[PDB]
Amino acid sequence: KGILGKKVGMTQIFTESGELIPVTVVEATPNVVLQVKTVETDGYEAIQVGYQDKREVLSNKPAKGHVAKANTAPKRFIKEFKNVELGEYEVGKEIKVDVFQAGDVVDVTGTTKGKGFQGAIKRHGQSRGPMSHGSRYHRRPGSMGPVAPNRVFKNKRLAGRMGGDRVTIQNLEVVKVDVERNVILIKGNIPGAKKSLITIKSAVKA
Amino acid sequence: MIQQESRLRVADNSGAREILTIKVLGGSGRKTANIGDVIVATVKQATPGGVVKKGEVVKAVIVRTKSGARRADGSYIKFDENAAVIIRDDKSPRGTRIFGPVARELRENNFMKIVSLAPEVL
Amino acid sequence: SYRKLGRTSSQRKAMLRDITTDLIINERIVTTEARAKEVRSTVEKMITLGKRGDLHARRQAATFVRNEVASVREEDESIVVESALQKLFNDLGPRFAERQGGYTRILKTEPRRGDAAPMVVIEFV
Amino acid sequence: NPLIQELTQEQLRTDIPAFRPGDTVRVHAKVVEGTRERIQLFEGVVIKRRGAGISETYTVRKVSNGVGVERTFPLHTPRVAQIEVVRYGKVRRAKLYYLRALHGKAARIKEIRR
Amino acid sequence: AVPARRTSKAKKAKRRTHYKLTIKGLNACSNCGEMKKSHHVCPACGHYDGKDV
RNA sequence: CACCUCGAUGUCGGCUCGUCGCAUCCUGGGGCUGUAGUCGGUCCCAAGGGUUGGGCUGUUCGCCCAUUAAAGCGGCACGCGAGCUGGGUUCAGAACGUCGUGAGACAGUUCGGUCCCUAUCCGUCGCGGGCGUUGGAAAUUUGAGAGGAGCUGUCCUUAGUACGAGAGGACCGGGAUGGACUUACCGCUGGUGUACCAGUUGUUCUGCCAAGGGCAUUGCUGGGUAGCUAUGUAGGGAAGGGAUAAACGCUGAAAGCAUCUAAGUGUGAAGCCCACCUCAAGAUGAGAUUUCCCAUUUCUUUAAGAAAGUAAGACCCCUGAGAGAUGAUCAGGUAGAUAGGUUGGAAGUGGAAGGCUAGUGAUAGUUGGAGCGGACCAAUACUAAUCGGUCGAGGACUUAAC
RNA sequence: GUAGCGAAAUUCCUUGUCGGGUAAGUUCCGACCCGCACGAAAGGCGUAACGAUUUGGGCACUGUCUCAACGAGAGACUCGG
RNA sequence: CUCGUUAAGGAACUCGGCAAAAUGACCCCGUAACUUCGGGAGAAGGGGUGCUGACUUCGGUCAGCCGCAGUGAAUAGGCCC
RNA sequence: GUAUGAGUAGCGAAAGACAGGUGAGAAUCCUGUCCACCGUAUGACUAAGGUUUCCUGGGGAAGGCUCGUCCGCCCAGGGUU
RNA sequence: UAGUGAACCAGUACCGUGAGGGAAAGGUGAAAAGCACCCCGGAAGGGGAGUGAAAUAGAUCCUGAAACCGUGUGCCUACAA
Ligand SMILES: [K+]
Ligand SMILES: [K+]
Ligand SMILES: [K+]
Ligand SMILES: [K+]
Ligand SMILES: [K+]
Ligand SMILES: [K+]
Ligand SMILES: [K+]
Ligand SMILES: [K+]
Ligand SMILES: [K+]
Ligand SMILES: [K+]
Ligand SMILES: [K+]
Ligand SMILES: [K+]
Ligand SMILES: [K+]
Ligand SMILES: [K+]
Ligand SMILES: [K+]
Ligand SMILES: [K+]
Ligand SMILES: [K+]
Ligand SMILES: [K+]
Ligand SMILES: [K+]
Ligand SMILES: [K+]
Ligand SMILES: [K+]
Ligand SMILES: [K+]
Ligand SMILES: [K+]
Ligand SMILES: [K+]
Ligand SMILES: [K+]
Ligand SMILES: [K+]
Ligand SMILES: [K+]
Ligand SMILES: [K+]
Ligand SMILES: [K+]
Ligand SMILES: [Mg+2]
Ligand SMILES: [Mg+2]
Ligand SMILES: [Mg+2]
Ligand SMILES: [Mg+2]
Ligand SMILES: [Mg+2]
Ligand SMILES: [Mg+2]
Ligand SMILES: [Mg+2]
Ligand SMILES: [Mg+2]
Ligand SMILES: [Mg+2]
Ligand SMILES: [Mg+2]
Ligand SMILES: [Mg+2]
Ligand SMILES: [Mg+2]
Ligand SMILES: [Mg+2]
Ligand SMILES: [Mg+2]
Ligand SMILES: [Mg+2]
Ligand SMILES: [Mg+2]
Ligand SMILES: [Mg+2]
Ligand SMILES: [Mg+2]
Ligand SMILES: [Mg+2]
Ligand SMILES: [Mg+2]
Ligand SMILES: [Mg+2]
Ligand SMILES: [Mg+2]
Ligand SMILES: [Mg+2]
Ligand SMILES: [Mg+2]
Ligand SMILES: [Mg+2]
Ligand SMILES: [Mg+2]
Ligand SMILES: [Mg+2]
Ligand SMILES: [Mg+2]
Ligand SMILES: [Mg+2]
Ligand SMILES: [Mg+2]
Ligand SMILES: [Mg+2]
Ligand SMILES: [Mg+2]
Ligand SMILES: [Mg+2]
Ligand SMILES: [Mg+2]
Ligand SMILES: [Mg+2]
Ligand SMILES: [Mg+2]
Ligand SMILES: [Mg+2]
Ligand SMILES: [Mg+2]
Ligand SMILES: [Mg+2]
Ligand SMILES: [Mg+2]
Ligand SMILES: [Mg+2]
Ligand SMILES: [Zn+2]
Repeated sequence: KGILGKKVGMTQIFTESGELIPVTVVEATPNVVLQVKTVETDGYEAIQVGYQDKREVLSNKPAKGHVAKANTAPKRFIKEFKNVELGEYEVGKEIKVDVFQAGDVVDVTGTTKGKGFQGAIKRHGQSRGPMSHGSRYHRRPGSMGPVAPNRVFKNKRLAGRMGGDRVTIQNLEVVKVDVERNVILIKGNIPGAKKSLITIKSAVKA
Repeated sequence: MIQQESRLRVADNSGAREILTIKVLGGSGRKTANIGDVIVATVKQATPGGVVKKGEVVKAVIVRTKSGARRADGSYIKFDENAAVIIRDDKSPRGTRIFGPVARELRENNFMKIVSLAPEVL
Repeated sequence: SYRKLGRTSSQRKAMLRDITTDLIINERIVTTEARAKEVRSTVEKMITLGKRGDLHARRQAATFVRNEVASVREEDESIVVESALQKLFNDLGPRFAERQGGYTRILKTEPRRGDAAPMVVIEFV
Repeated sequence: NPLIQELTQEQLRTDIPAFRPGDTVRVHAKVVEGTRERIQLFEGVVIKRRGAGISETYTVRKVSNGVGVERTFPLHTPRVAQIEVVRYGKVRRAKLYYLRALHGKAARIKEIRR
Repeated sequence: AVPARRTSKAKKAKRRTHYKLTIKGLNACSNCGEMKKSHHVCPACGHYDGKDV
């Protein structure tokens, strides 16, 4: 089981017993199965799913031709789902938030918000140097290694571009499903900026 | 958030007035202690006639903090000072009377005697 | 957000006030890209105050517009001087009474010689 | 944001009285010590109101046994049976943090009788 | 830190490979036909989008 | 010992950053035991992870205090000073004890004592351009390979059972909940929030009152939106296979017995390979699937020839942010909600101005939850994304089969 | 080698021993004296006031630190000289 | 690099509280050991500070009013053993 | 003499903005308005020192850390009773 | 780059308080016949047209090497240490 949606935002919800939990609102307009991949043709089993209808002027002739089989408008996002029952799906089929039930345990995949160019202290959570006592070492990345190699070992972590990484959060709880609004309320927080792509899958660990 | 060198008032009549945190028990690298945590402390200032006296190493439980606690219902409690109660090893308070309010979290931490003795539990 | 224009907060505020008053007076001025893209919002908000026209908007604008001479004319055999605030609340407001925002336009021109700074003309429509 | 508002409109409460910081309130807060459930009244002055919609929260401060205590509640928490405005106070600001420093007479708030 | 070795001509030219200018966005002015930067007022006739300014 | 370095290889300790060995501190597995149980002792396998906060001292070391499952030992120029410090050692000053007739001297002490360098190359962390991947493009993808993670406490139950005379007190098994670490995020608690709101002092200006502007660290002070944030919140190291280490075997001869081994066959660990997460076809071994365009013109030449209009498409340029040093990425360019403005809201602040009333007055009430309102929300083509331009295929050969 | 002082700007052994201070003090203060190697004008002992002197303790205060976060400006970054 | 703010803690940093923070103006009360009797001493520790009236012996006092805060900003000792 | 570093470091405390003029050419020159800075000075006089840098009219070779139509620069005249 | 330091306005310029120290810098052409005139340009500088035996002898002027820089391309080069 899987679906693609948009990170609408965050709020909080009161559950039965009065507990208050933070939830993330993720909207998922019904996704469409655009292509079925099989061992015979592609060598592996998976279903291609498209989401977020896209304006024709924003689409291309190749994209329109590709989505023609499913007979649907151009989709902004396309992703492949594995570990699904190929029998249950076929091109043109729709997938909605109702596929999940409240209390489901899911893996949520997103693209982390970007922080641009960041130093080692923030990027890797390394320790600063003393800020007084004559120290002239405040936010620097530490020694690069021993003398003997006459080089620097790989993985000597340094400053650079931070964020924008594919990150999966495992075992999040499906707080609520609103089929009317195509909304899923997921307990906790999820990676990605608002309006970014989010992928929900049935938790592999469970 | 109580850590080493943090000073706390004493909310009981055991004799001690102000204590200084020596250790935050419950872990090798634990840094901060909150309501319901037990700390090793030293008596820095003591009431002259009290049982507990200055310079003794004692165990105490935190009963209220400036940074208080969050409840499962989403509410919060905060106090205007950081106070603790000196306890024997079995959580029985050394003193006989408690001063000021106490947090309700001590109940699930099983400081029932302190909870009962407290003039008010919140 | 808003641009810093390479100035401190107070200096940027003063520069924006100066440029906005100059644009009110002259109705067409040449500046840089960023200066134009900030002055558009500032001057349009001043125009909104003028369109409102009440004393509250008058004083709110007065807090921003410079006390400069917008124009001088010979009338009733005497000289009449109109300040930037008076022009704002007498001409620009009534002029734009029917326009729903977007009172200014920016046209991109050649870059400056001394800097290659991208220059533009900002003017009331 | 409109979607969030629509989602949380259902759980928004409707029995909240009109109170602002500076008003003394009594909070019938449900409390459970096991199987038994009970109502404990926390009465004090409102020191802070913040947030919006379902996320709105308010803080009530009272001096009990000579020790200040502040409780923060979600405005729409179902665990609070009732909020009762005992009095209205004249305050000149939304956040009354300065009261934390004051004690006794200095902390008194004049009443307005709205 | 100083150059251990002088940079050779070939290496210098390689490094300068990307040290060059570009001229982009030039197209015929609709009014007079003289070339102009797109989205800019034509410096020759002063027109833009078919209007003198 | 004196082999490199005295036309200079920076010396103790500490900080940041680690990485590696196992002669293993804990955690994991096991044999023996002077192993009743709980604790242990010793030895074998095991380096996956972790292996602390202070007082003293320049210190290493060491003692001590308090914890922890544990508080390992070592190499890497006794790692790491073009990464930091400079307390000690080791200049010039001065002093004490001592030696010396003396200048002076003392691994004898004490107070004070300049730590320079704009990264060329390799190396490391990130981001682009070109070409290749053999017609040209738009997407989705397998995974050769690589990296990340790998820790553990306590309590309840089994059970006061097994064991033990008693005291005491389990293995295995099943649950709950933490510490440290770590991946994300701003709904909550808070921080910040220099073009948000309010109070206020001095002075100065708008001719004066009123109302405001300038400067005084944002003049100061009380709050605070978005964004960025931890101490705040959520999640993770879960189960599980394959082959193994030490160890234990089963069957079994050599060697009628015995024997775990020689053949044959199995159990067996935080260990190895998977399993979990991430990058990944420049993996030149350049992979795979779906979709789109179509075989054009001229000259040369049988040329895998050349250039010149193109198609699918891409870019230039322009409006921007959820992106960003710049490139890039992504959202849009009137086939339009991309941004500004406008309208309506929201957070936020806390009751605007001008009046009215009361008061001698400061001031209070009322008009009125008012006024103002950066980044937030929804509409609105009013302003600006116009007009245009550039690049971009016609698909080689051999041999199976058809 | 007297008075006085003494593990001291002098005590190597040495973190001497004891007490105070601290949860814990090789530093510090008080005391002892086997003064390696104090000692009376290269002065001995003490001393109010004074010291940008050296040393130890305490209150207040704080990012110094647990442990880092945000914001303003200059440089760094892009462009023209 | 210069500067502002910072939850909880408040020297746990460190060779060392280095740096930073805090005190800081005037008026009133009060002020220790020791002392060379001068000092210590601005010891320490506290209280007041705005605006409007009335009254003042002109320094005050009484009453009222406002704010979180009245040397409302800037410039002004940290203290003790 | 010419390279490399490299079109890199640096361009030496701080507020300018617009309109008009001049001109081959203007962020840099003139004018105007507003804004901002010093004001026991960044104001007004003088000694030393410098020695024409003073004024007027031209110039943009070189200098001015950019530009320059401008200058304490260059060219021509004048100026100290 | 020799030869006096000085073949040239040299003990000069410059440096130093002073004693003192102390440079660089020759060559058009036979003859200036030193490019009238035209074109671009504000000028500089160029292109013509001319002088000249020669102007790639045009005043930085005889010859004009090398370092260094640039233009065009016959061949090679984007799996290589
Ligand atoms: K040497
Ligand atoms: K054993
Ligand atoms: K290990
Ligand atoms: K230490
Ligand atoms: K090591
Ligand atoms: K160094
Ligand atoms: K090299
Ligand atoms: K804040
Ligand atoms: K004022
Ligand atoms: K001013
Ligand atoms: K490929
Ligand atoms: K009003
Ligand atoms: K409001
Ligand atoms: K002694
Ligand atoms: K001695
Ligand atoms: K002791
Ligand atoms: K002294
Ligand atoms: K001194
Ligand atoms: K700070
Ligand atoms: K610390
Ligand atoms: K020390
Ligand atoms: K004193
Ligand atoms: K007051
Ligand atoms: K003072
Ligand atoms: K050079
Ligand atoms: K160079
Ligand atoms: K001139
Ligand atoms: K010649
Ligand atoms: K060549
Ligand atoms: Mg640290
Ligand atoms: Mg090597
Ligand atoms: Mg200011
Ligand atoms: Mg103006
Ligand atoms: Mg509110
Ligand atoms: Mg020999
Ligand atoms: Mg050498
Ligand atoms: Mg071993
Ligand atoms: Mg200490
Ligand atoms: Mg070393
Ligand atoms: Mg080094
Ligand atoms: Mg002698
Ligand atoms: Mg000194
Ligand atoms: Mg938040
Ligand atoms: Mg928010
Ligand atoms: Mg006034
Ligand atoms: Mg929108
Ligand atoms: Mg001693
Ligand atoms: Mg002792
Ligand atoms: Mg002597
Ligand atoms: Mg003598
Ligand atoms: Mg003496
Ligand atoms: Mg440049
Ligand atoms: Mg703080
Ligand atoms: Mg605080
Ligand atoms: Mg310490
Ligand atoms: Mg330490
Ligand atoms: Mg200091
Ligand atoms: Mg003040
Ligand atoms: Mg460089
Ligand atoms: Mg300058
Ligand atoms: Mg001033
Ligand atoms: Mg002054
Ligand atoms: Mg002059
Ligand atoms: Mg002149
Ligand atoms: Mg110049
Ligand atoms: Mg000579
Ligand atoms: Mg020749
Ligand atoms: Mg020649
Ligand atoms: Mg290869
Ligand atoms: Mg090749
Ligand atoms: Zn034109």
